[PDB]
This record gives sequence, C-alpha cells and structure tokens, in this order.
Amino acid sequence: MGPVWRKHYITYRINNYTPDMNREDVDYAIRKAFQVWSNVTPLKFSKINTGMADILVVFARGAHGDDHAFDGKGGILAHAFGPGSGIGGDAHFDEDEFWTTHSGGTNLFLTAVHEIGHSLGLGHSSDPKAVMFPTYKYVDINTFRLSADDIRGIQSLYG
Ligand SMILES: O=C(Cn1cccc(O)c1=O)NCCc1ccc(-c2ccccc2)cc1
Ligand SMILES: [Ca+2]
Ligand SMILES: [Ca+2]
Ligand SMILES: [Ca+2]
Ligand SMILES: [Zn+2]
Ligand SMILES: [Zn+2]
Repeated sequence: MGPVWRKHYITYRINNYTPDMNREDVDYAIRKAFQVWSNVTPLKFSKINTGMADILVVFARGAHGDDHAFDGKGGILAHAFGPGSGIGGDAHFDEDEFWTTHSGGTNLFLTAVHEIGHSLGLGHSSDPKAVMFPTYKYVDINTFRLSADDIRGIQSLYG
C-alpha cells in the first residue's frame, strides 16, 4: 500500500478562500467532504483555524510552489498529496476553475471528496461510479454516495 496517516485523528485548515463562492459555502463543502469519508472509516477530522494542520486546503493557480503547476481553466481541476509531513496530505484546487455549490462550473464538494480521497492515501479507481474515478461528472449532491469500490479502498487503509 501507499502511505497512510499513522493516527485516526486528522486536522485540516483552509489556507485561503476562492472568491468564486461565499466563505460559509466553502467551509460547508469542505466539512461535508471530510464527513463523507468519516462516515465509512474510523477517521475523525478536526478543523483548525490557526496553526499546524495535517491537511492544508489551498486555492492557487498556475505554478504554486510544488512540482505540479495547474493548467488554467479546465483540464486539471485539483490534486492532493498523500499522507506525510509538510505538503503531505494537502489538497490544492485550481482557482482558474469556477467553484460552485451546484451543477454550474465545478462543484467544490464533489471535487473535495475526490481530493480528500488522495489526502487519505487513495489512488484512482477503474470503476466509473467511484468518486476516485479520475474524471469529474456532476452528480446530484443530495443523492451522492461513495461507491462500494471507494468504501473497499478507504477501509483497506484504515480500520
Ligand atoms: O482534475 C480532474 C478531472 N479532469 C477533468 C477534465 C480534464 C482533466 O484533464 C481532468 O483531469 N480530476 C480530479 C478531480 C476530480 C475527479 C473526480 C471527481 C468526481 C466527481 C463526482 C463523482 C465522482 C468523481 C471529482 C473531481
Ligand atoms: Ca485547470
Ligand atoms: Ca500537510
Ligand atoms: Ca476561480
Ligand atoms: Zn499543488
Ligand atoms: Zn485524482
């Protein structure tokens, strides 16, 4: 297996907010994205407002300090680093995307579920119904669920 967090209690911080959305809508999307993974693992996620966090959430564009420049509007929407110290675990969202609460532009929640998947140590799935499938499709956020493969995946890492 790839790297995993060596503890079940994991902290996150939002470094900065996309101007695409209300601040409160960003907090909710991220919180709900961690809750999706919390619901099928022993993992507990704690939001910190100041100081050291395992998972730093970042909105940045272009070349943004890692070896993985974004590519402007479209193509790559986001990446994340698997478990580790420093940039390990951090989730980066391409600010050249139009982040939304809905089916318009790019839904932040759905993208964050995928990214936090990687932050917890998951690769991509070959199952097209998996959130860890490489490509973004909007699906109804009310009816949204992890696929059997996504649960199998994160449960093989934690519990
Ligand atoms: O950045 C991407 C997808 N993507 C799209 C167009 C062109 C690309 O080169 C490309 O990589 N993927 C990482 C983000 C991501 C992947 C899957 C999902 C997803 C959304 C809803 C249900 C299942 C998976 C969300 C976000
Ligand atoms: Ca992009
Ligand atoms: Ca980190
Ligand atoms: Ca934007
Ligand atoms: Zn990055
Ligand atoms: Zn991915």
